[PDB]
Amino acid sequence: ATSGSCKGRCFELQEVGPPDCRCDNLCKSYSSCCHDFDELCLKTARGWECTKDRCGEVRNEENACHCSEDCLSRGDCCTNYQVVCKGESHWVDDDCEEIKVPECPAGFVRPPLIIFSVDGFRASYMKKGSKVMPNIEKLRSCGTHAPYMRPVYPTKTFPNLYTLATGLYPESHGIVGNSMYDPVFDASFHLRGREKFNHRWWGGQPLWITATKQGVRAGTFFWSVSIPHERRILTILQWLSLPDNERPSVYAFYSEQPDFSGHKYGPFGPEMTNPLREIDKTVGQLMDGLKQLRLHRCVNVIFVGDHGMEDVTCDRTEFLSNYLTNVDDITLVPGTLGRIRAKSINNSKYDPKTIIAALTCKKPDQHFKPYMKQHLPKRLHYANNRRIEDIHLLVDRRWHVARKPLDVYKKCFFQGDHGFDNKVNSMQTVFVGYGPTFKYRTKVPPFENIELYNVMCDLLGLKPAPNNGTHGSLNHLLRTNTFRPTMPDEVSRPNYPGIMYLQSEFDLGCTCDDKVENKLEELNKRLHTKGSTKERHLLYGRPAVLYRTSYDILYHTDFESGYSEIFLMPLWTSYTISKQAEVSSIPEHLTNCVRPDVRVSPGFSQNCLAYKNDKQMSYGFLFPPYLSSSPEAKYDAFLVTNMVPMYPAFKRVWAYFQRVLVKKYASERNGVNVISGPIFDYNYDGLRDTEDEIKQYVEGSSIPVPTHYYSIITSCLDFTQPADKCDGPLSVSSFILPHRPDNDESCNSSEDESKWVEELMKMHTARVRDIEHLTGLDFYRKTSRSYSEILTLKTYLHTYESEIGG
Ligand SMILES: *[C@@H]1O[C@H](CO)[C@@H](O[C@@H]2O[C@H](CO)[C@@H](O[C@@H]3O[C@H](CO[C@H]4O[C@H](CO[C@H]5O[C@H](CO)[C@@H](O)[C@H](O)[C@@H]5O)[C@@H](O)[C@H](O[C@H]5O[C@H](CO)[C@@H](O)[C@H](O)[C@@H]5O[C@H]5O[C@H](CO)[C@@H](O)[C@H](O)[C@@H]5O)[C@@H]4O)[C@@H](O)[C@H](O[C@H]4O[C@H](CO)[C@@H](O)[C@H](O)[C@@H]4O[C@H]4O[C@H](CO)[C@@H](O)[C@H](O)[C@@H]4O)[C@@H]3O)[C@H](O)[C@H]2NC(C)=O)[C@H](O)[C@H]1NC(C)=O
Ligand SMILES: CC(=O)N1CC2(CCN(C(=O)OCc3cc(Cl)cc(Cl)c3)CC2)C1
Ligand SMILES: [Ca+2]
Ligand SMILES: [Cl-]
Ligand SMILES: [Cl-]
Ligand SMILES: [Cl-]
Ligand SMILES: [Zn+2]
Repeated sequence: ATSGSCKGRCFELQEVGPPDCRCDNLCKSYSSCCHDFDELCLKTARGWECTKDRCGEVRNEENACHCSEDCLSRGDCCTNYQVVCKGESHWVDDDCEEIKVPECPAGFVRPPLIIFSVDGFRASYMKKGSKVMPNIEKLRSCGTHAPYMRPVYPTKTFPNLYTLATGLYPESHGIVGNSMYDPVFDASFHLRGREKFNHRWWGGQPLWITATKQGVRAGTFFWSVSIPHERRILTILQWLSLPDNERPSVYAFYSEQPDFSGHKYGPFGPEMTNPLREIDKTVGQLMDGLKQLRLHRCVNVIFVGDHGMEDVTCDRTEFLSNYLTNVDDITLVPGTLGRIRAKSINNSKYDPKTIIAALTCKKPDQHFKPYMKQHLPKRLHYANNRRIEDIHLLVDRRWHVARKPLDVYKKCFFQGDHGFDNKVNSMQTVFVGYGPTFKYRTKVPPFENIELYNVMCDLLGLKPAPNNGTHGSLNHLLRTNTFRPTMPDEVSRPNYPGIMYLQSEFDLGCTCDDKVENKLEELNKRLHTKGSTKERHLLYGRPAVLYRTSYDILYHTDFESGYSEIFLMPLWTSYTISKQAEVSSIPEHLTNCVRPDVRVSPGFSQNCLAYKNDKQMSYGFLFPPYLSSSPEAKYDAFLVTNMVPMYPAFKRVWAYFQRVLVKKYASERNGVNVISGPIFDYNYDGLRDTEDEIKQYVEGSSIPVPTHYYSIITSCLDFTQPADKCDGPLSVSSFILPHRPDNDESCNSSEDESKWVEELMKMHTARVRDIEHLTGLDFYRKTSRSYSEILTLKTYLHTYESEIGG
């Protein structure tokens, strides 16, 4: 029953309970508004601006906004009221002055936060549309800004807004796409439709709930599509005139532009100039209204986008029908990404192995690449949810995938889309912060949108719920912090074992041709097994082990590890390759050489027989023999304690990285420090496995098989100084390579490794923070750098895209 009234209740903040008619900014979407909502709460009379002739008018209540004398007192002047009627200047026309301290009216307990979020606002608009966006450009240059901000995958609207709100990856918050099916529910979820209003889709704790539970009041985040933008601004400004005990501290505004147009005209279509002018106009309204209320040096404002927009046309559609004969057995979630499942789970027929193989490298020009989800690059964090179908298609920028052509012509009207991989430049979006708490005229490096929840909590005095941000990593945006991060404590201390075992105690089936054996180089190799060159091979301290386990630090002339007695292989192996260092080969008599380590018992060692009896599984080394400093030191690289299991297919990638690329990187960057190691993520949750989760061992052994291998490659940002003597900031790139028994992912893998290997490594680029989650290690513990800067460094991603931003 919707028979009450909205008289003096327009946009009430406390949504009331059915049946009783609602007057809040969501009632439209629940068809439950009172009959007089429109009349009272959605006035349009006389438009949204004052003219010289409306000035000092007699308050007429039918007007959408007022230019009457009493209007400041009522809190419902038009945004431009002071300008037109009281000879004031527009906010944009004022010079910008640093806001060193909040300048808040009596009663404001804390600077309010306003989040101005724009759909489809591609990063490069900040430069390319600069001439038509004066307000936005003032915010950007007077406040703090990034050249761009990286969205989450998929680069769709709901996954990204709800990531902004929660600090979580879509796999965790549960909104994993524009549309989705959940099997435990048995239900679907669509942009259109009323199913999406049910609470059970929505995980984590969004900002407005974090605020509420901690005593801070929030304006709504969700606005109804049919409430125009100018009313939404006026509503925020009304709310800001409420009394202290009722007034919210955090507000959001959403724009459907420029996404809406961009889908029609493409990102840079001529029709795109006017949407950008409109957004800007709206921003101007807000800032003018803030200045009327004397809040313009009090409020923190965040101008943030959800995703970008790419050029995409109907004729750049790949059809599953041209790859499969069995197209009726499947369902496709289509578009800029693909997700395939069985059409009927009635069937023990449908087979995912065959589907994938039918979509792998089938046409030279193929504009997509199929994946089981757990083999997606780990940086996408797109797998740990039952709503993510096992089969995924990653689509080339600028293309679509559809099931069949009737699907595209009976179920070209579009020149723009989005949803691609979140490293793609076109998909990048924007960030500006302006206000007392933000820095002044400061550029910051690009960052990921998962990090903002933490900062908005900080801006508000809130303790963040657990999230996927690294709290501290964005402290450099803020003039005044309020959160001071500290390093997690080491949980397991290492053992420093000495020589305890005689070769004859080892029965590992391991042999080496090494018995061609001086007071000079016997003091020498004692210093190298104690830790003399550890100052050049371990540059930033030993990683801390953040869980309970048993492990040994092993020192060597050329490298230091790392060594786990539970997993029987290193957790980490560290080494430095200076610009001048030279590559050698594995001499022939040493090809099959594996040596027992006399610091480590037989029972905590790998054995060579298990590899002999395992026909799928070979082995490799974490510190490469190829980069030995001397023929004598090269014997160190063959220790059984440096060995790890590697599929032959994977050894081709790994040897190329070790033999060619490490040296190339040391050339380009003037020395690199490398840390490499294994990763175990059998349950694809992005988190280090306990031993009882490992699904594969080297046959007949307790030697677990890694899902991935990582490397972190550090040098000096100022590359005129060498890696092992760097005075200031560091530069890093990292990867997490999937440990696969075939190279089906690389369509040119039958060519020389120089044509396909490095391309794979780039696809599987990672943040040091990703590796931390996956290993339970903590890196960069002893540097000269501030911890904040190090957290920034740990969140960096090297993307391999060309010149990007705004
Ligand atoms: C990114 O960030 C996130 C957030 O930090 C990280 O995700 C977190 O990671 C934790 C470890 O994986 C995980 O802990 C689990 O949680 C189980 C219960 O979790 C429920 O409660 C959560 C809390 O909500 C409350 O929060 C505040 C306090 O913070 C309260 O005041 C409020 O009242 C809140 O209600 C809740 O968020 C969580 O939500 C998920 O599940 C819902 C499903 O209905 C979804 O709606 C929602 O979207 C979430 O979905 C994600 O997470 C689930 C897993 O939780 C996952 O399946 C989905 O794919 C999706 O991705 C829950 O409702 C708890 O029971 C777990 O404990 C088991 O294991 C431990 C091992 O030591 C044992 O001690 C324990 O016995 C137990 O085992 C038992 O169960 C086993 C298997 O089930 C069984 O074999 C065994 O025999 C036992 O019976 C464990 O602690 C967090 O829940 C998770 N949080 C979120 C928000 O996802 C994430 O890892 C980060 N990512 C990276 C890459 O770093
Ligand atoms: C169903 C549909 O087509 N649409 C819902 C839609 C997006 C969500 N809307 C919003 O006001 O959102 C503001 C907002 C900001 C931020 Cl930072 C985070 C969230 Cl979760 C929401 C309402 C309009 C577009
Ligand atoms: Ca795991
Ligand atoms: Cl989707
Ligand atoms: Cl191969
Ligand atoms: Cl363990
Ligand atoms: Zn869109």
